Amino acid sequence: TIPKWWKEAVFYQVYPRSFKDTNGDGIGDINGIIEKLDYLKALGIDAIWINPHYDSPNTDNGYDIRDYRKIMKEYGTMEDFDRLISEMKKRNMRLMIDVVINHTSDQNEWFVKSKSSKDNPYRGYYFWKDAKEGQAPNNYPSFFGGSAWQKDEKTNQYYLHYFAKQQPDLNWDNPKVRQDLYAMLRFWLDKGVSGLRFDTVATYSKIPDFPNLTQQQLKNFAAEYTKGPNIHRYVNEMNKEVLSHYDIATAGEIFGVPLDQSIKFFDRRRDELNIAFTFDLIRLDRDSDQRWRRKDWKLSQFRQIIDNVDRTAGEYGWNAFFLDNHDNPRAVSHFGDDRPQWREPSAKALATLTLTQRATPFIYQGSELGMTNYPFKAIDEFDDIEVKGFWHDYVETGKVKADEFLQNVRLTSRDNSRTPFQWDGSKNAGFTSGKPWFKVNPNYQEINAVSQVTQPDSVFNYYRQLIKIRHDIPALTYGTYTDLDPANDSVYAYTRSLGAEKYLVVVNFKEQMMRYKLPDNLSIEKVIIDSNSKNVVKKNDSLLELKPWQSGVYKLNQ
Ligand SMILES: OC[C@H]1NC[C@H](O)[C@@H](O)[C@@H]1O
Repeated sequence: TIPKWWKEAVFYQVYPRSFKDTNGDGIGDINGIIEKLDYLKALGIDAIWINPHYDSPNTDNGYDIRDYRKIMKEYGTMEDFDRLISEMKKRNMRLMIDVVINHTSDQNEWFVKSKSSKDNPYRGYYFWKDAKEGQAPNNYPSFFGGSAWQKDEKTNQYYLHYFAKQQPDLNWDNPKVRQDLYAMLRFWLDKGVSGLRFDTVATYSKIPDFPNLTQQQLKNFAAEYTKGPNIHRYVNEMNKEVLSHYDIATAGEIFGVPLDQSIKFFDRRRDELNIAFTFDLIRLDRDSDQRWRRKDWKLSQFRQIIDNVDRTAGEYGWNAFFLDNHDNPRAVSHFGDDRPQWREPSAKALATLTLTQRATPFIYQGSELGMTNYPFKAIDEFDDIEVKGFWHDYVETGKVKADEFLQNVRLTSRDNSRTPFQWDGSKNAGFTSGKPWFKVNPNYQEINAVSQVTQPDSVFNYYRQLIKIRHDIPALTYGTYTDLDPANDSVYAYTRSLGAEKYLVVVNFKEQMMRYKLPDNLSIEKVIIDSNSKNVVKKNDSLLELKPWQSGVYKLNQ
């Protein structure tokens, strides 16, 4: 166990575009983040991870980068960015930025040159291939719909894009590409950035000769794209030439990587990355083939995945833990119950388990308020290119009826987490003086930061209390994680232990009162915190009477 600031820190993720607008154009910006640092400090946040802040045409809201060395026009200036770093440092907060180097915008200078001719010096910065029998090079599908190969009539070849056609993949097999990327990383790291979150880090290495995927592989192509023969060689080379020269925290977004293989990216002995962003938990109820469709899940599955993720990190790796983010539905809607009667208690319950995992917790903007999914009705209400791609592939082809599709994407769309942050009860929830780029959830009159910061029993203040408790108790960061019963579908209970310091965490996932007798002669010394409960717990109790959605943290005897 090696203590590190990034294992003990409580991170907060800010999606700039939807956090706080300060110029009235309806788009959140860097000055807006700066304006709200005192709010985040009050919450108790130690580090902020911001989504892409670089010059971009926004086909994928920042993840299609046109110029890596320029600030996104809508977000502000380089001076604004340096000020954010300064203002955060003054508050002992650290900044983590998003590194998107699997692909660039098709407007990026490198691609503009690459596509201009087969002999351009930059041709090999991307993947260009001839048609196979007048068709795409192979059957690779794109995550955002259709083929991962886009035809360019000028040079009579197709280029590879795992994501949007406007996101051509960089050729990491070209040493010149790697060297230019490392130089770019240094440009940002030398500005004082404390962390890097690597976007789709496991797909940098492409499969030699691009052979077709089998019928089976097509059902989970994401996993096939993480099987490049040089991925670890490249991540480790990046560590040796760049990462190891700074005291930074690096997170790896390893979507598609089988859990068993994830440790190769985060085992500290391997000199690759630091913090694992696994997706086994957050996608537990998602179809792996029709990635927009959801299915029913049970608490036993949820906790069994957590146990597997914990065991996989083991002694040498380290995990992040989050229940939502900008690519997934809101935590309270997904894992809790967002109906008016249960939103606040279930949100507090999820906050309790989040802040007490043996992992670095990441709180997504607005979930500290209990923000919920957005009430989408028609397909034209979505901004997300991913849902549009699924719509084209599944509904426009007649494979799935529009109503069944909408029933599912209302619950799974990334856009559920991209509606503007709900600051107060004023027009557009105080997010902007103009017209928001994406509509504000009508529930902002009931759910907003101003209403909650001064109410001691608010969701915001429950997160604040839990963050302080985590900061105060080492066992809640480093303690061994033990699930008391992986097969229990009603009461989630586990202990966090560091020597003689042992804590119990309990969450009643059912909307009925539950009695829960502790196992193995465990008994309670004292309550640390609890939520949605008026029941009295006393010294030596070994049985808890749990109200619906009740959660709590207890110090155990011995
Ligand atoms: O860059 C492609 C994809 N990578 C993962 C990011 O979280 C998501 O927002 C983005 O669209």
